[PDB]
Amino acid sequence: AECSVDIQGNDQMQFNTNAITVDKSCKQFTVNLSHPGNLPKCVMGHNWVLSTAADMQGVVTDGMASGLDKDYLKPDDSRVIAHTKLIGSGEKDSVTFDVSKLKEGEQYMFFCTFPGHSALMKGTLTLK
Amino acid sequence: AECSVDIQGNDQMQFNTNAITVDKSCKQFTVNLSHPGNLPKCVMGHNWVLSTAADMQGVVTDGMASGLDKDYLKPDDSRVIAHTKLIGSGEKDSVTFDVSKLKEGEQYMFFCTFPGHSALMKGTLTLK
Amino acid sequence: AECSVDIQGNDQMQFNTNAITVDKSCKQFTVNLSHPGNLPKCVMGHNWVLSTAADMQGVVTDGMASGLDKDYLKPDDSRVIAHTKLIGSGEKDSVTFDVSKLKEGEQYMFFCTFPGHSALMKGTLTLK
Amino acid sequence: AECSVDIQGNDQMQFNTNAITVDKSCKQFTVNLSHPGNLPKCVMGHNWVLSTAADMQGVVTDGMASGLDKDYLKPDDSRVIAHTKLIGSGEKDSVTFDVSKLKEGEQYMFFCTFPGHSALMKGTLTLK
Ligand SMILES: [Cu+2]
Ligand SMILES: [Cu+2]
Ligand SMILES: [Cu+2]
Ligand SMILES: [Cu+2]
Repeated sequence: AECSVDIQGNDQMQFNTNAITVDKSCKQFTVNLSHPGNLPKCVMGHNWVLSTAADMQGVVTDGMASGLDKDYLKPDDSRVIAHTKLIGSGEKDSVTFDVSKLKEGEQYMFFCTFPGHSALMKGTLTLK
Repeated sequence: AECSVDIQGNDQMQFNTNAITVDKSCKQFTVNLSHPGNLPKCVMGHNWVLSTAADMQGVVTDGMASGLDKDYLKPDDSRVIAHTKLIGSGEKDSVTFDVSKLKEGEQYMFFCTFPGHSALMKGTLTLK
Repeated sequence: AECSVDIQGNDQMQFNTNAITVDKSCKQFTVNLSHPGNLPKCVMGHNWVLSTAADMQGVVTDGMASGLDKDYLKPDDSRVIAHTKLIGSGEKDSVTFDVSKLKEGEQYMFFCTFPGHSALMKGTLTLK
Repeated sequence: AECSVDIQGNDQMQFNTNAITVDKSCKQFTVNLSHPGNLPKCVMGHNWVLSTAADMQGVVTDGMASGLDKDYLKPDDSRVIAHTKLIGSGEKDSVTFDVSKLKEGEQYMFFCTFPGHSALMKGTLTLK
């Protein structure tokens, strides 16, 4: 729609898209994450995390150490522009953030920080 | 069978077993690893690494640093009692080691050193 | 010891005992549950739930419906005399209850409410 | 624009142009590489490497041996005038170099050092 996107994470460890475009006219953007799979949060938990291409590796590495309890995210990680919680099969979650936090020109990557998933579950977010 | 076990690592990031039992009457034990998945060594490559429960973390951390070229294994890591190579979809590999290297009473863990997989891909190997 | 018992739930879906005896002289009894397995709460979680033999089936069925979030227990289930929480690999939990709640002569059963586990995970708790 | 060019490498293993013209009036030149594909750095990763036509074969052959960890480029290869990183699907990267390094009259070749890609991924860079 406008200023919002519907994204899914399945048991095949994939997002149903790898490119999100945020319209500059939007004050804020909304990401709706859903898990149409069957596997529970331990095995196939997904979340949606946004940050600069430069910070991904960092977030992913620290998230893994945080553990399942912390939704595989370092508490109050400054590198994380926005994020949903870790959801499992059948669950759902959404997050809205201020388009202002994004700065035209830079590279933005979204991905799941569940151990091993960033390998396949990642994509670019562009501010056009 | 006797003195050998068949183990699999799939695209869902899991081993098809988490407990292996090595009979003391065996002079050597063989582990046959196979990858019935579809994803390439890249994203979902697996391996089977054996070590003491105490050394797991150490091995996992250093392997990650060694990189995909090194099969996510520190070259000549003394803590590794035995290991297969990193295999991808459709591939296969095996490794035989001398049961003597195992000392009854201690704790042994087997796991995959591919970045993130240890979270779920790991089990206990016991000498009975 | 006296007025306390140490019980375990492993990955093989089994308790390390199927009979518990509560001495009448005890004012209260304590159960210490521990999970020596490797599998996470999703797949191989366990809890220790006590009730009359007659209510077990009822508790198990409703517990299943309550879902993982509720520790596979119907909230405020009156048929439940005592219970630990659902624990996964490496975790631990304990519960102490008043021996008074038990009434000599009746039949008591303890079991795990995680889906499918009550088939093997259950035992009798006697007041001698 | 002026003193910069936008180039692409897709999943079909091709550059969106095989000729780049650098204006001598430029002090330095900028190449912006983007990967509009879907395949990961792993299978369809690309990079932009500049060198004399005479050196290409050498760079490609050694870059291949360096491995994926090295971005398929021998470390500190003197034959490489300039280069971007090895990028995957959705990623992006740029490299700026001093036009001075180029010497009018000689032949310059750009290409991707990913195993096999040089067959189709290469072009000429002229200093006019
Ligand atoms: Cu995920
Ligand atoms: Cu693996
Ligand atoms: Cu259980
Ligand atoms: Cu290429």
